[PDB]
Amino acid sequence: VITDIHAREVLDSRGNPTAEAEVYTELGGFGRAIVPSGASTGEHEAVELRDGDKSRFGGQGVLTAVENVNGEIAKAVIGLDVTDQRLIDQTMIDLDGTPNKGRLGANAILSVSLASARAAADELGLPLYEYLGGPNAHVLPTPMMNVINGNVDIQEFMIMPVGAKSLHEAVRMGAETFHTLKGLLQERGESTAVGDEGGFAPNNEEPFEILVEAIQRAGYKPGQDIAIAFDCAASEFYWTSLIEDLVDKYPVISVEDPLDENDWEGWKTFTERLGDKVQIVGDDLFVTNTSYLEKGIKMGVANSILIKLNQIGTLTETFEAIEMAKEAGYTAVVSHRSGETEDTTIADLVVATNAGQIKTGSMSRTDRIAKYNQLMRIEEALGSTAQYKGIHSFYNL
Amino acid sequence: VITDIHAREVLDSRGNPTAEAEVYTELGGFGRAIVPSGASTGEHEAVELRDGDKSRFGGQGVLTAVENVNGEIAKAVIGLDVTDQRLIDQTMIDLDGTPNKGRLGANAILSVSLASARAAADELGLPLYEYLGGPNAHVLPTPMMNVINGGDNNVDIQEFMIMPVGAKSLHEAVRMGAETFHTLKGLLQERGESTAVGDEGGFAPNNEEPFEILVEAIQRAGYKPGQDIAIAFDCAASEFYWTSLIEDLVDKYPVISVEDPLDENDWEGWKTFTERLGDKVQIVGDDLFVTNTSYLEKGIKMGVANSILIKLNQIGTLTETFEAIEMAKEAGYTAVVSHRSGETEDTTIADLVVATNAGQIKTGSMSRTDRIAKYNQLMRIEEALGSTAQYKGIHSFYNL
Ligand SMILES: [Cl-]
Ligand SMILES: [Mg+2]
Ligand SMILES: [Mg+2]
Repeated sequence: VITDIHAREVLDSRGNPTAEAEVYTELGGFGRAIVPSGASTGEHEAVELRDGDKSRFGGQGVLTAVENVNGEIAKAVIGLDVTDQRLIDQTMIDLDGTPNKGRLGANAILSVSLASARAAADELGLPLYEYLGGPNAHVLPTPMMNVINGNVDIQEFMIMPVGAKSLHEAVRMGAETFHTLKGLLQERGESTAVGDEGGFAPNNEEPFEILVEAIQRAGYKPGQDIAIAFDCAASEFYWTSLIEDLVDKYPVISVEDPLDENDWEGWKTFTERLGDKVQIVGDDLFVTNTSYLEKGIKMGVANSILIKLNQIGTLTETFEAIEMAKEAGYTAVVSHRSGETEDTTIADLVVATNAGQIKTGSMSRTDRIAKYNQLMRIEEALGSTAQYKGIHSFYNL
Repeated sequence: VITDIHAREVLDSRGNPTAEAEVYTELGGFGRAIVPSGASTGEHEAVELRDGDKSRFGGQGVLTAVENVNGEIAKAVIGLDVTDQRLIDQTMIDLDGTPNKGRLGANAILSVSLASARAAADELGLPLYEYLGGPNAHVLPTPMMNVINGGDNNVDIQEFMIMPVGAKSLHEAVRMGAETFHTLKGLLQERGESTAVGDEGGFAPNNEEPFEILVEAIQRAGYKPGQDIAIAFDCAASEFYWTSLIEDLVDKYPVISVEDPLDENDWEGWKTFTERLGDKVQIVGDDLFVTNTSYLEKGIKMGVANSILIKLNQIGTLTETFEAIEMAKEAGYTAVVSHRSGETEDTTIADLVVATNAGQIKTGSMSRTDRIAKYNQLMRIEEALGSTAQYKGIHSFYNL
């Protein structure tokens, strides 16, 4: 039984306010969770509640969402069993009463949702991934790391160690390649300062050449050892054949949001042509919402979904999106937001669900690195029972 | 009693390997600590042990330091009482047998040192700052925030910092800093400058200019330069090795602190610098003192500097770090608890700085979780303290 719930305002990796919640149980269980925040939010994402007080953080305060936790949510949830995740989440969903969590705030709700799962794992004496996924939680994710950013139209250029035999090796290959890329950029007189996700933004096809060169320089085989993924996020500058040229030219394994978030017909066309060649990920298209994913499955749109906890607002609804995707033969790529925190929940979440892929940033900034560190702790704990799939994560192909 | 000790190789904020250690106790206490790593390491720092296997992380692995913990250190420390910090640290110091901890590695030793203190706090049911400092741990630090850099441009000085000396709480200090940081960001955006960040979360656009830019950002954020937000800077002069020049910057701008303005081995130069400027500015020894009581003692006797930058991994143990802090205080010197440019998700320095009531912290700009995690922990600590908390701001500077 949950005995107390407390929220506070802390800062994310961009120095912007976000919500942190703590849950206490009768047995002495403790869980603390922090909610990340996007900058390129899709228009159909769950409501992130901001104060709009221009005298605090330019109106980016989350004191209201925090008070919604400390008041209404605390009253509604205290007394529930900490292990009753679905009841806890549905209770908050009903309490809000709006489809997009706009009354209480998705950031208020998710903070409690995650802190509850953590408190439950704590009081059971289980690591988070074991509690969330059960005895067969064992698959470590093949990570796509955002090393080059976009001047440039495409938003994220990623390396993905599909040839690694463990997560540890995947992390080392990524780090070595990142630092090779860093040296490469330094030669060409580019800045080695980093964007929000830890990657570089030097001054659409050029980054593909740069990635291949960096991979080769680090002593790895492009395609076999390290492949390329990218997120167009085309909603920000709103063609299929240009994408397909890139795909056939370069060792690309995944492409995300290659078309606008509301262009359902164009997506279906895209998927028909390229669905056999590459992973096609919907991000702004699906917004971690089962109602949107269901539509795409019926239309044969995409073959993958980017899973973002705060796009939907509860751990339960996130489980439901991941499982719906799996049953449709879609991969579920568990994802960070561009505004991250010291919270590492997504690492445990992706192993718990055996999703097989993660998108949690480049090889710099602790807001990304902490996730990779946790994944390594998880792999160590799993020992011989662990599994890293690499290219075999792509059951959608 | 400590029953188990385990170490592993994890990654820092630059994507470089570092040591993480865990300590388990008989009562079921648990502690986990991670060791930071510097880029501009002073030559007299304790030894950071690296593998040198160029087939792994370009030779930056720390598997040896990790194995040193899992083997030798674990055998020497397991069975010791977890609350016996001084004995635990001395046991490791003697076990290594070398003055610079070059045999086992300072990174191996510090990882266990800090994890022990955490495991002790955990089994006692105490927050870390409470365990480390006792019932009068209550002072939140005035933070100096590295928002502009110069350590690839025409600027020789390494860190350009804002410091909310006019805030009434740490929460306010953090907000003032973040608002100013974001004001600064828009300003660089206006001038066609990049908004990408360096290792510590500050901007690196393309010596006087950063001071003028900082003053402008402070003003645009709606704060008063000097009274509300002052300027501090770290030249790190050693990395590129004058008093009247420095005194021009100090007299021209609302500067409250300057760090390593001279070379790490120029004690005579430092002495005359302090003679000139010691009355109107904080003078911080970083590479000069390397968190080492032997170096600080020499500085104190010669009348060199009036402040020391406190870095745990510069000396290798929590105990020796406590000793540097107390020696500094007793000499009328301030102790600025500090991060390294290579940080982790570990937030020990936040609890350490409150535990010792040091009054100042240097833990980075207002971006990157490697910095922000510390500011978050300080806010958690301030909320916990409640009415018993104290933020000193400009009054942290008892050396002036
Ligand atoms: Cl920086
Ligand atoms: Mg996207
Ligand atoms: Mg320094």
